[PDB]
Amino acid sequence: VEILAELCPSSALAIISRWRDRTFGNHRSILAWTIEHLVKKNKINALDALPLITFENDWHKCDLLDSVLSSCTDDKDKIMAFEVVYHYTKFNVQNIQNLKKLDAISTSLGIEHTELKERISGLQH
Amino acid sequence: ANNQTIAAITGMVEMALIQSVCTESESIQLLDRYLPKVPPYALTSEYSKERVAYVRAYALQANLMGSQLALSDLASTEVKKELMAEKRHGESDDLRQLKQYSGVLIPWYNLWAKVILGKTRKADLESELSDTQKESTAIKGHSYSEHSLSSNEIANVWFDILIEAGNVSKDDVENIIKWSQHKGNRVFTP
Amino acid sequence: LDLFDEVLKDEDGDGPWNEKLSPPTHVEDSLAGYIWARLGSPEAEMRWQAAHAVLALCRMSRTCVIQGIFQHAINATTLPFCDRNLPFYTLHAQLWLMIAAARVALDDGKSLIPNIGYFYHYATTDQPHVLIRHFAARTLLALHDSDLISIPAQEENKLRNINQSTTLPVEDSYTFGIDFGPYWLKPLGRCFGVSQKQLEPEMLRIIRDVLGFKGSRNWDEDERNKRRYYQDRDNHHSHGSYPRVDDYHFYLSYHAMFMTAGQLLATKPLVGEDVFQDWLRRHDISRNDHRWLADRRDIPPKERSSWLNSSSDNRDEWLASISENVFNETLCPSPGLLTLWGRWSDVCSDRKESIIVHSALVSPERSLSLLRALQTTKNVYDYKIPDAQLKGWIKDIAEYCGIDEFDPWAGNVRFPIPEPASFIIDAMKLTTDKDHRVWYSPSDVEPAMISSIWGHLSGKNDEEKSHGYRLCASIHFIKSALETFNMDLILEVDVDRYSRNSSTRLFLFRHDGTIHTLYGNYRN
Amino acid sequence: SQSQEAKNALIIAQLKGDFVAFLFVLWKALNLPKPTKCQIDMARTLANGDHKKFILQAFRGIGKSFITCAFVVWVLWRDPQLKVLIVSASKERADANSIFIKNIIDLLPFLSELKPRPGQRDSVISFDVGLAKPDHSPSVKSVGITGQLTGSRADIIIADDVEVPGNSSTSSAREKLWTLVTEFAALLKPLPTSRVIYLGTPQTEMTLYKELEDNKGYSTVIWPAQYPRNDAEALYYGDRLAPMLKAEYDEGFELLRGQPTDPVRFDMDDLRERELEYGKAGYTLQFMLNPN
Ligand SMILES: Nc1ncnc2c1ncn2[C@@H]1O[C@H](COP(=O)(O)OP(=O)(O)OP(=O)(O)O)[C@@H](O)[C@H]1O
Ligand SMILES: [Mg+2]
Repeated sequence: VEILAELCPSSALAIISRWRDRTFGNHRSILAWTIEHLVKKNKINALDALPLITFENDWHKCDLLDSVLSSCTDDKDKIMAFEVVYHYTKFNVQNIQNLKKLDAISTSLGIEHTELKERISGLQH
Repeated sequence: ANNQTIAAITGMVEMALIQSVCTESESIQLLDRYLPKVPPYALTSEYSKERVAYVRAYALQANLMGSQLALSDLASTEVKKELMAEKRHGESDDLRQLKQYSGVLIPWYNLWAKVILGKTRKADLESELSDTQKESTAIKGHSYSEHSLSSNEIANVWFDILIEAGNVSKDDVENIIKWSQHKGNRVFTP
Repeated sequence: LDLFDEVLKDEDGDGPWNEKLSPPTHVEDSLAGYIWARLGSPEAEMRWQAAHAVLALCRMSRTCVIQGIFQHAINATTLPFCDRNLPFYTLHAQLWLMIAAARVALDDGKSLIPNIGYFYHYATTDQPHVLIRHFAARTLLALHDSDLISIPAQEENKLRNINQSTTLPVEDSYTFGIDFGPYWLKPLGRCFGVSQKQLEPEMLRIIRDVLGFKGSRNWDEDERNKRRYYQDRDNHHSHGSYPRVDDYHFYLSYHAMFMTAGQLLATKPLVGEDVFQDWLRRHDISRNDHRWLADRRDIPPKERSSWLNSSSDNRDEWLASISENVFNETLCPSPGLLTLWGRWSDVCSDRKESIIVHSALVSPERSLSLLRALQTTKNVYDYKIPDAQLKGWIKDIAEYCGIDEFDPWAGNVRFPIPEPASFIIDAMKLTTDKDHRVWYSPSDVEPAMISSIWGHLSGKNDEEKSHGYRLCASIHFIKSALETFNMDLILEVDVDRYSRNSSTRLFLFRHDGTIHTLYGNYRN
Repeated sequence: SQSQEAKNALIIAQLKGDFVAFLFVLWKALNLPKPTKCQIDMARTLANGDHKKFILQAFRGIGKSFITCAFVVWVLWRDPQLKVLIVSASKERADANSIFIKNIIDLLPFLSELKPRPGQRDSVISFDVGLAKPDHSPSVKSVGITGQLTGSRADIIIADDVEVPGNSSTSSAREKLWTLVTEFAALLKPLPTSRVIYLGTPQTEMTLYKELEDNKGYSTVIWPAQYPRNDAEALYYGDRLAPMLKAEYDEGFELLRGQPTDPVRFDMDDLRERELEYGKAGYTLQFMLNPN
């Protein structure tokens, strides 16, 4: 999957879309692998790739958010990115190492989620 | 598992009978020494290697004593008591297994044993065969699976009955070929 | 790569190379094409995920991908992103694109301006498909209300009346089965006094000539059914229920019904003050304020201490030895706050607890009799503390639901969660937000009441987990309410326990700040 | 003069004495053709008070809902003090049932006496007949399975095909539904005359209509669409088949093979297209009631 995505992006996005009609490989996380490898090799912009997390896969969301924070200088964009990631992460369980990273990024942006404080304190054991 | 003793003993008995080397009392004594009295496990597992040998051996022992084999002979205690009940709507799964995997073969091996002993001959074979093919199918019920082994077994016992009867013809085998063409009548390459 | 030419057959992959499989040049067109192909999926959850993806794109400045999506929508492209052998559901993709746009336009719709000419193509009465007209008009009016565009007054008057019954002064073997006919076509025909046999000939014309199918009704006309992609009866339905997976005959009948309905408004008067809207809203999203159910979901509340500490206890006694302690947690989640209404369950690997709470108002002198009267009983299921003198106070959750019940991100919630009856809101001058989450007094800074709901949408062959809903209020508010309605408060709690592989009490609250039971009194 | 009064008295006694005549009168009033043989047998079996824990199984489209409505309206026509509970799959169905009950009450002449008195509580969810006293529980209550079951006691309980693909597709759904069905028995009043009835059609391999029989001790009767299709299919039910069908099939067992049980409504060519709409498994599940 990674070599095919790296060799020609526009062809790979069509091919993996036809595979899902054929149900070839529906037990694997193909889309996450393809998108993250294209982000790493600088062939697609991170702000284009971030909204795809609404499709349920084994994403590494903090790596995508870090790629967004390291790339764009506009103060609006990182605020919006944090909002989107936080909302579509909120409802299912997480370990403390994720929550503390999100808290630190929130302190850097200049927002103080008491909700995040309480939800991380409730697991501090 | 796959203790080969029953098949070897049965083959020896068949060979001794067909050459008129031994008496029937000797055969009864020898089969009685080896057949278990309680029914063995393999009668209700469709992939146990032993099943066909036991079915053949019990049918031959039954026909040597002038009987005909029935389902109640192979049955264990619980299902025998079930077959002595009357007011039943139910039917246990370990009974349907014995009907599905062993029951359909009882009409065939009785005719096979009758031909072996010389009690049924070429001059009236077809009336038996056309009856037997009915009598099996009434027991058969719903073969909803395409993976049934029973067609492959029935073809073998049918061909053996023809070859043992004598003076076969091309059309007789072509009947087996024609029967194989319907759905579910699968015959494997060996 | 040519070492494989002696074993590659046809029907390996898509088949031999043909130029119609060529991908687009820019990457963003391919990403837009992936999302476009997922909008047309036969499974509902994927369509809702793609709708959320489009909504997430429009809340950013992501111009190129959005313009790519609308370009694919205009051209109705199928093949480079779809299998050559399986049919594609175009109209589902267009309908869910309208559903996404209608929600984008409510908050900040500016991103929709450069493609405005798309919506004008569908918001006219010479387009016979009812729902697509409906959502296109809802998008245009929402942009008009936000002062992003300006619409002339007669055009506004036409758009606001798009499905009015204006025309008041005025062989094939295909069959509609044992469930689609009687439960889907008959209620439509009942609006005009027409039986479904009289309206089948228009449906057959629409199927054979517009949608273009020309086969028979047999179950093996669908390739996905022949190859056994559907499993465990996902595509079965009955008594007007929706399926989980849309098979091909259902797709055809579903769109043919809405194209049939558009002709009857143009030719025939209806029979009774408007019956058509009450039919149409059966096939719409669940909320009257055009928001989604996904906006109502909250995270689970913090756990009760007795649950954590009692998790270690041995099981058989735990099913039989409910302490009094748990009830003190149920009435008071946190200091200064009381539970007014609620019903929920808490789940672990071996055990589950169920909790129910009720509250009502009773005349001050008669309350002292009613406290003894309710507890002296043979049974507690044969009578009920009521809801909107013993008098009701709160109205309970609604039962009805819309088509967004299959959205994975809405955890099977229902929107009208409990709230006070109208006269309490009027007399106490309360105000609230757009989702009725928090209520404020006209005189204090702290909230009067807080409501919440939580849960998950269950998949196949999976465990249950914790869910429920709750309403809570501050003590100051209920004291003021009791001093101005001049009443005493009676409330009741059930706790029950079950295994995985009831104890009932009542409390009476009085405005001097005291709680009374048959057995004892408690204070702050 | 007197002859018509004698006719009126005899007819109004007879209709309270015979369910089948009441069905004929009602179906003439609805302008529907005469009830078929299976419908008569189903109504007659339902009317007998000796079945206390009872399940009836029948193929799709036979007429279960109309029979249920005529039953409950006839029952309250004979005794207006009874408490009746109607449980259905969903809100839409419960509303349709209650509306149809009101339509039957208004359609026939004499049943107009059952119209409620001031203080009506003439709601769509629950209501009283006029001859009932002011009382805690209502005469008729109609509810969906997810709705408000709690808060009353019932004398007669009717279940109108609760198990549905829309509510039994997941493990959680089946477990919830199993809890609700196995909780109804506490609602029933403990007088000797109380009774509960299920009507429905199995939808899956697991069906609660079998669970209630194998453990809880209920009794069931079955009407298949056509006479048994082979010997082994016939061997599936001997105690379960309706007495008319078994009584015929013991005798003409070769000519009756596969013949339709109700040719007045369902000919062979009308059953064949059902076997084209659905696979042979689906047809056997829904019309022969033999889950494989
Ligand atoms: N003898 C008859 N002749 C003609 N039409 C009839 C007859 N009996 C009933 N019907 C009509 O056919 C339908 C059968 O009733 P109904 O749909 O309630 O059956 P059902 O058993 O509840 O159905 P299902 O299994 O689909 O839920 C009704 O519309 C009824 O008016
Ligand atoms: Mg019905």
